[PDB]
Amino acid sequence: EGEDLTLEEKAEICSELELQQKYVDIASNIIGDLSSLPIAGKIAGTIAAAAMTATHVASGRLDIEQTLLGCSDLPFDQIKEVLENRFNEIDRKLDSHSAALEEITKLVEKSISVVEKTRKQMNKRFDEVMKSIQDAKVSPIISKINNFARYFDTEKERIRGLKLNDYILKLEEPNGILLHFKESRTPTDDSLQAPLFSIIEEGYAVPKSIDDELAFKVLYALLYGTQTYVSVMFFLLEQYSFLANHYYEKGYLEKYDEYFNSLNNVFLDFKSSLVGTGTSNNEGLLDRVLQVLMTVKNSEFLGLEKNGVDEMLNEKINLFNKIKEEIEGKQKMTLSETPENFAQISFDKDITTPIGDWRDGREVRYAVQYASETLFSKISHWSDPVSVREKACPTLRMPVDQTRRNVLVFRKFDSSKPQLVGEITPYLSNFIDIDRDLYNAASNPDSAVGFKEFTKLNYDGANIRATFDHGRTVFHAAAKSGNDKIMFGLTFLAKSTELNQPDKKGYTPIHVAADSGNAGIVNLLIQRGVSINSKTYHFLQTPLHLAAQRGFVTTFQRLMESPEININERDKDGFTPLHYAIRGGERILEAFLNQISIDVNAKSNTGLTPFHLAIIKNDWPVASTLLGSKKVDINAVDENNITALHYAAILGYLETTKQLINLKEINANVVSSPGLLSALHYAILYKHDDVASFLMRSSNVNVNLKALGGITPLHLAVIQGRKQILSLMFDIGVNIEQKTDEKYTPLHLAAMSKYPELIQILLDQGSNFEAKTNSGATPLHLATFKGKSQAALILLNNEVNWRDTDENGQMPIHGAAMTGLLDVAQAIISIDATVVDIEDKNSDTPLNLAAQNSHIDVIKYFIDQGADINTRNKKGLAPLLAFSKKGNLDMVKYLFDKNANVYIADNDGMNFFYYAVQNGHLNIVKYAMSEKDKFEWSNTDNNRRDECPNEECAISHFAVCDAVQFDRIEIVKYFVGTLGNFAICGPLHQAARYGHLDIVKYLVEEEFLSVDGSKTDTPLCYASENGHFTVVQYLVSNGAKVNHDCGNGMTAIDKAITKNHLQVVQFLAANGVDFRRKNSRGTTPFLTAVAENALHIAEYLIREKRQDININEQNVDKDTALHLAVYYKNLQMIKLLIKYGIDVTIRNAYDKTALDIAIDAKFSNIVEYLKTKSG
Repeated sequence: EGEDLTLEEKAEICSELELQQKYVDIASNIIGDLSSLPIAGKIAGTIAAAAMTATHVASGRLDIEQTLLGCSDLPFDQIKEVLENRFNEIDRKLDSHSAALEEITKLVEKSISVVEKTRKQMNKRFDEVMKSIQDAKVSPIISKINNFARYFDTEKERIRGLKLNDYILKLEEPNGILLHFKESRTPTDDSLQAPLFSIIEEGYAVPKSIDDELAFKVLYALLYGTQTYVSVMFFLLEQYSFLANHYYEKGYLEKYDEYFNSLNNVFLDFKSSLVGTGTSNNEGLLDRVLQVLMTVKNSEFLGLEKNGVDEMLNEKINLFNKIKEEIEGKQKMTLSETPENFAQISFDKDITTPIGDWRDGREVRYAVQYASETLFSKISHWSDPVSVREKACPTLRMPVDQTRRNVLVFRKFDSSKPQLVGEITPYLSNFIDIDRDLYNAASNPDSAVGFKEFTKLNYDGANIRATFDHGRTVFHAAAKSGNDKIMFGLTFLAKSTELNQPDKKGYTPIHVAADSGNAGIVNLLIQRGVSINSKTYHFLQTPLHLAAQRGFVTTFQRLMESPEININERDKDGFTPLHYAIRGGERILEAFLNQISIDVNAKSNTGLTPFHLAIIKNDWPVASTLLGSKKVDINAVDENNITALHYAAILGYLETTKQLINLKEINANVVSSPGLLSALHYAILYKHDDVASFLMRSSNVNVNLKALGGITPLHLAVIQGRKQILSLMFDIGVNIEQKTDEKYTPLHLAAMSKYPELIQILLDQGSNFEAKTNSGATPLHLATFKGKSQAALILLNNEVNWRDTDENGQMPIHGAAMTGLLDVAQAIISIDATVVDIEDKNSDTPLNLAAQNSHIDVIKYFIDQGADINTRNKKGLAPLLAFSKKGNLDMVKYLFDKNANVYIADNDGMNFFYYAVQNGHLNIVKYAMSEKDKFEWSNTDNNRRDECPNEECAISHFAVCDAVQFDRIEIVKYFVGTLGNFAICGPLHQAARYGHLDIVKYLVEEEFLSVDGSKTDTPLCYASENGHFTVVQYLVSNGAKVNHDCGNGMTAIDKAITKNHLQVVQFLAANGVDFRRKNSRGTTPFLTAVAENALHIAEYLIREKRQDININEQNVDKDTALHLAVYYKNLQMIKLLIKYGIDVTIRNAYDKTALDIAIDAKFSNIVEYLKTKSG
């Protein structure tokens, strides 16, 4: 068979928990295909998205082998947790919106992507590097580096999936991960910077020895440490930027300032650590490792000559240069400039101060900042406290900005949270703080006080068109607070453009009014006639969506007097307000169903209906309300034909399944699109025994439904080890002998399942244990093929026959050879000893079959019995011969001590020496020295007599040229050094024919073998036959004989002509080989090319060399190049010779001119061309 196979390895691969996460990983790849997971997870919880992913993966054809090996089963909570992590990551990377984080994230991702990918690729290589270090002097350095890397990536994995609040709490904690990352240490006193500097200081990475393997490992560890240090730098940078912008958007100025300072400090320190402050003292480590790599690259004797070493060091140099250029490109991260605060403050407006935050006994502080849209600015230090007595609104005099930038102003009262109060232009001085007070007045929970404050501030010239909180205006503030009088006054004497102005997130005043459930102002807004079908910029919701989500009934009732309202407005994922009303509850579902124009059976992009979401949510009252509505399609399906009852079955909800079954119009026989799977199939597939048992006892449920591949619920129960399901189905009376399309019996699946204990229960019921598989196999016959030895013993004790025939001639005795189940063989031979040497259709024996699978523990057992040692197959494989290819030197000595035949030849003709030579195993040829007594070096083989050119020939000398055949340097050098009889096969000449540059490179210098050779054949003569470019160029330089021609007048230049080697002719013409020297036959090589009728040669050969070779040469035939083109019917070259100016007036002895050749031989087409040219 094939030595490389993963079918046996698929047992642990499928059952591997890491590959179970790969099943999660492909499930994690589903969120890329379908984007409806998040919003749906907002409606019915995270229980919906994982269910959709599971149904999508399980909707297709069920594979027998994959389901059998066990990784068709996966706990649902494991998928749910990964969806939690992904949703949390997406939400974290979405709430923080700012151009500053946009630029910082773009920079960090384009900086890290490649180094992160290569570090992930080389993680396992470094892991195997860890165990390869044995020296005590260097071991601590690699230990520290590995410990730091493990801490770093474990911490990243732990921190990646947490929620935003948990993210903030974990990042903001005493002795946290960031604190350990700043100075690059760990709680278990592990650091890498000091070892990284120490290893460079002494330089153990230099390859002092010819190999110096430990030096290469140390250099690899140094590279790993450098990449990890860059990665932790960028992780710290991005985390600090995220924290800073989060706390700036929240409104905490002090914490944003401290994170700003920390980010600047860490950036400066890491930059000084990598590139150095002018690299005067080589503080930076990037240039140090760069110079170390340059030195080791320039070193030649120290190098190991390996081709991959050059490529990997080139990649490292390129990557380090790119990252160094990226780091040195920027000289600052944030804007550290500080503005100038107010120069004078007064209280000019006559406003008594029981208003707003202005109270007697309070103090006020002010601060200024540069308004930057691309970088992070810094807030000025807070000014001196100003007491508040009898005056509320102050006036600030601002000096003209030097840089002429707009300045943001912040105000703080006592220890309260700072608030942004406005913006000041470079050319305006008198700034009045009265605009934000109106905004706060409109947000007052009290109505009378808020209205009075609003009127008082508006009477003194307060701007009502100022945005304060991400685009929110006074209209939004009145909408959120619900002030009826303020909203009425704002709507009156106003313009429609203010009432429909969205904020930075797309929320309009009607959106805010509906979100907060303020129906009294929604009525006024509708009466004024504002736009209602507006949508949020990102998530695309209307006020109806928000009202349904929050469950406000009066808001909806006041929203339904709008003539323009549209109930069936959709969203980004196509969900309707009725879909959102499931979270609202019965009080809002009844309000929706009361409306005439409700579309109860609306479908989303995936095809989900409100009934589907209600069933998935496991909330029965909403489903009962929907059933109370008379327009519900119970059997509605989705894009994959998944019914709500299928969802209930696959999520294992017993109560909802019972309630759905009791429905009169329910249909339990609906199936999927590509799988034809019913809900019962899903129940047994996910091993929810209670719901499956309830379904199988239902009258309207068919347990005999059939799907793709001939799959019935009985087969699933048998293969997945559901004992209670099997017992219940036995009680019901399900047919036992049901067969699939490929007709696997249930007993076969029981014998192939991971729970063998089932099969005996089947034996209780009675099954055709002698039934043949579609491939002519019995349960005992095919059991050993998979390799479950433990399940085979219990079947053998039932007195099952040990003699059988199939199309392949295999039996359990044969099947044990491939897997090496010695425990099965511990009883087979004991019962019957007449099986050790037998034959089948393909002429194989267990000795042969076990040999090619390399089972040492089983192969040695058969020699004790006395099996045939020289058995053969149609391919000629033998137990001794197959092991030569593998090269397992450990046990080959066990076979030679059983006085076997000296060699065995296949149909092609070979012995165990050659496959060692063919595959280049140096161990085997060394061992042959100890059997010079057993094996004769001068033995001659007659099987391959025809191959050797003359008489009969020895086996030994072909091994030299066969080593040359696959350019095995190790084998050929042993023959030259240790044997003086290596020149009989002529390695130099054969290597040139087969074009092995390495062999001819090695043999020339130290051996000083003659280039010409001791025979008429020369390496150049044979090299030109096969047209190999590399061999010719090296053999030219040292000097060689090229002018003299080989036998039968077949020279080197003509050899490339016949085979049409364009590249070979290019170089051979540079040497200026004499083309005038005629061959043995008498035809010049220039004329010989036309004899072969080479059309392509005239393009290049003629133009370059013309002075040495005249165009009027003749052969013994005495016909020019035009005559040959006449005979071969090729007009392309006929028109080329005349253009080049050849002579055609010379006549041979045939006394027939060129025109007469085309006339006497009846070539009418070419007569015209020659006549016109001739005068």
